[PDB]
Amino acid sequence: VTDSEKVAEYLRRATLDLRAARQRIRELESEPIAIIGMACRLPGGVDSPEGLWELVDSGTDAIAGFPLDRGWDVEGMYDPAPGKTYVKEAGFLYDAGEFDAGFFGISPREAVSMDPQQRLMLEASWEAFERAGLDPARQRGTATGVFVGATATGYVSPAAEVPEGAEGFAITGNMTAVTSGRISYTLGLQGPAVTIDTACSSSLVALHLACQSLRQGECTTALAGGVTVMPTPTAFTEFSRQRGLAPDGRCKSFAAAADGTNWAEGVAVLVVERLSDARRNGHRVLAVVRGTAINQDGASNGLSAPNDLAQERVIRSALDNAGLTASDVDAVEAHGTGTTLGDPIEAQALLAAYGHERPAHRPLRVGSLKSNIGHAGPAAGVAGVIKMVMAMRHGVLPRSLHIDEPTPQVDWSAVTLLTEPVDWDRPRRAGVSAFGISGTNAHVILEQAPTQPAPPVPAAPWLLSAKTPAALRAQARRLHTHLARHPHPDPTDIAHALATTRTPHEHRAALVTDDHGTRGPALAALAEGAPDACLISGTALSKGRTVFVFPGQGSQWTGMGRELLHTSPEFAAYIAECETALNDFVDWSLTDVLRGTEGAPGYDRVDVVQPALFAVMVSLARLWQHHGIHPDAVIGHSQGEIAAAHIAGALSLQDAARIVALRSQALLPLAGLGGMTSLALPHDQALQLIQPWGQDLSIASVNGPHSTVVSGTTHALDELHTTCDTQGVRARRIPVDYASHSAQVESIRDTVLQAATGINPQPTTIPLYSTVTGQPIDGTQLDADYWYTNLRHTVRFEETTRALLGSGHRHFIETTAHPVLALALEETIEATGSDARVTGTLRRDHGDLTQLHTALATAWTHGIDVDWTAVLGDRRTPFELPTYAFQRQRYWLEP
Amino acid sequence: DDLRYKVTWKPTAVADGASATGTWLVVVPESLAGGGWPVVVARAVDQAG
Amino acid sequence: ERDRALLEVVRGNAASVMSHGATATLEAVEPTRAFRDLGFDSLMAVELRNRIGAATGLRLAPTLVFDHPTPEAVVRHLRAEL
Ligand SMILES: *P(=O)(O)OCC(C)(C)[C@@H](O)C(=O)NCCC(=O)NCCS
Repeated sequence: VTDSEKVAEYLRRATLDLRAARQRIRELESEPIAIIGMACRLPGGVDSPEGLWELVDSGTDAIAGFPLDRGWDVEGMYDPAPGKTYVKEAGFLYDAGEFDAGFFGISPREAVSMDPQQRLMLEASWEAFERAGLDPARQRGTATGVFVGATATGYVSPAAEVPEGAEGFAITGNMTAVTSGRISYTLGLQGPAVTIDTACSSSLVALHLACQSLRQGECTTALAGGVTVMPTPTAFTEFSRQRGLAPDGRCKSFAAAADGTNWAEGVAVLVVERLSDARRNGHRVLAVVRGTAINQDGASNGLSAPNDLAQERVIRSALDNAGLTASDVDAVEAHGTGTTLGDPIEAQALLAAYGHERPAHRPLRVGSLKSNIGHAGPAAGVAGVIKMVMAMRHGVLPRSLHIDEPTPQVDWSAVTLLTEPVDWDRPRRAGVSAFGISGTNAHVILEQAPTQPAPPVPAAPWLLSAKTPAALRAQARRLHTHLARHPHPDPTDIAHALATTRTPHEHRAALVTDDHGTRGPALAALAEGAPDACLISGTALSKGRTVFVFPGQGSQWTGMGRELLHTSPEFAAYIAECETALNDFVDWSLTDVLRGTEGAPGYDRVDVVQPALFAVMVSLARLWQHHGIHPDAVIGHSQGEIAAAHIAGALSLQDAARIVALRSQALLPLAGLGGMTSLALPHDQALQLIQPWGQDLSIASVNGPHSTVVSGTTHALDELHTTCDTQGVRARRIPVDYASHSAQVESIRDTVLQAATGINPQPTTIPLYSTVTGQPIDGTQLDADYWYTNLRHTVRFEETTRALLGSGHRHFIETTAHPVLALALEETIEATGSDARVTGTLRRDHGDLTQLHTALATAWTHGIDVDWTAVLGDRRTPFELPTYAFQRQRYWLEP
Repeated sequence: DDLRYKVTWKPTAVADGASATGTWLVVVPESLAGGGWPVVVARAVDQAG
Repeated sequence: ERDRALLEVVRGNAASVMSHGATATLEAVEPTRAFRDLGFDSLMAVELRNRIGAATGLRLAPTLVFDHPTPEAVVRHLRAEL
């Protein structure tokens, strides 16, 4: 090759690596962070970000009288001088003492001893994770950061000989570091838990630190939040000595009537991560924090004074960090404290920084959340970003209250205030400022999230769960209310969101129906707890090993598996494999028998029903395994054991097909000689009842403590039926013309030995329980003599079920076309006093996808883990479900 | 002073509430006719279920 | 009958320690729920140790709340050495 073409490839490699390194630099310094979730509790009844949006958009003024349950001497501490205050109303969280101690594992002792800042912050973080489409329980072990802007407002009062009740927990319950630490401890997060003390700027500084941590790869996701609560009214008294609080309590932000600043409570948290990570993981992006900046003023006229130069510098630094021109943003969530000193300085800083070269028809629209709820304090910036996020989402800037006129202290003649709401070529961008009293100015820039199907599975279960039944009812009511205000949501998307993006709690319920006319009433009946046809409820077991159960005959009905053959492709594939295995050892096809094709034999014949039952059971068990329910044990019943022997891995498909087909064919001559009769009695009573007939009859199967099947000759069977009718015993004759598990099979014994010849047994992968021996059996021992004994010796289903329950097994999934042994299994379970729950797959005249999903939902409600991804899908459109319905209780410290 | 009392109006948090069930019987004076509160509360119970 | 009484005593002591003062949380201590899941620390652990030892007159290890996290496990442990 020439030298030129040789060096060309090296140049190409070099420039590609150069581009890769430059892109690495760009994503390592100027990476856009994605706000994937948020959660706020602010005064005025606001509990969700949507509550905040409807509050601020409506122009509601969320300032009301002081709380009366906090022990304050509210009638006495009002004086419009020495140690009193001249304000009688501010933004308060009257439910600040309300907290769900049990949900997070916290004790009432620790809860009352714990700062309400931590109590609010835990719930806010949990809701923020839930609103991001993330399951908080699945966040355990992840490198998730926690950055909280909080402060020691004083709830236990360490300087005052902390009370006897909160003794021992006044460090853990009140250190400001533990406010961030407890989130990670409860949620199991691994990223750093750092709390920031910066007075009225801590939350936005925490967002800055979270952004820097995520950009450096120290975290995968992060919690950037703030909290403010007022255990004592000192913040009003200390700031009343200087005329800093407004006389009426309204934060007249940037208004000519600006005369002070009223404080307020509130918690506000964001769950954020890298934008590329959000796109890769398929999380919904609410907004994009492009850049951030923080600095100081230092040379301010007094320590607690502002500085226009510092505010301009941080604004310009934030703009440069995001790589955005000042004219790019068309809105600012100014601090807007309302002070006479602070407002003109902030307005001058905004005018100098942002509005200097903007077009003559797009002024910068300035507003403040403080006019609505008052000064939140630490949680001010992280609430302002929520306000701007929802303003971008709804495409309208809400009005800022109490602006009778723009303040005359600044020359507006570029920038205009949001006196009334205003509506909105290029992405929407907005700034937020969190200037503090300690001089730490902060500023962030947010941008509109960038613009981002599968067929609907029928009868998609809707899953609900909660820690307690009352919480479950609250969850159902909340979901019903949410679905009422929605124009025709997609039910499969709701099913996916409920199954995947919400924790499975203890008390569970499910709604399985294929029509969008019963789900509403079912949700209601769940809400008031009434029963419903398409509703299932239960208490999931913490631990327990799973069992597959394979009964013998009886679980047959025409058309079984017909609907599943069309609807379910996995079941069709398994039936096809069974048919291919069976073809060589029989003179017809399984699919024709199941589909009821013309001329195919019916289920009356013994030789065709048993292979059909085997194939259906094996296919159903494999479908269960495909849905993620891998058995911990398998048990059978007569011919069903062969199917169990296939699922355990001891017998290949060909060997099991050979055994079942040849065994049934060798059982054909027994037809008409005798039959079975099921009578409900103990084993000893049946045994001593069959004594006069001697060898004619025998105990065919001990299904349960009060359910035994006896097999024998037709004449003796009728004689015993008449005797039971005389004795008033509920004896039922099974529809079978052949007396299996009786002496008659000896007549065909050698032929049975021919049925199992040539097989290749293997050790069991899954522990198989032989109903003949009554305990686990090695897989290699399944020889011809074993199968002959299975056909001949009495089944001991009750004994092996008792032994299996003794081994910690707690779930019994019948893989039949219709439950036949569920009664006996439940009888044994209640006899031994265990908490095991029995389930079935299909039911008579019910074999479509709806019944399959009903069985799966019942199993999940009983506590069996189910891979809902396979049932529903890998990824559907995101759906915003309501957060957890906490059952709160009052927790406050008394003097 | 051990036998002095008064009545006050404690503020409380806006409860989450629930959904209106079945039918609710609203009775109104005909002097008001369709004015303010009656129409609005009728609508409120309408969208409340 | 002894196991039921011991479980009742353990539940009562755990509820009393778990509450700052003064029924809702008395039933919140089911035999299956782990004590750590109920939010128990070293302080409440040693308090339960002292209370159970005083009730049974037996010197127990200072971590008889996480070595046997379920209350039923604690009942089994008490019934063992008694
Ligand atoms: P228990 O184990 O919950 O509490 C007992 C303890 C107070 C000794 C324990 O909390 C503890 O101090 N563990 C070690 C903590 C440590 O080494 N450093 C943290 C900063 S002192």
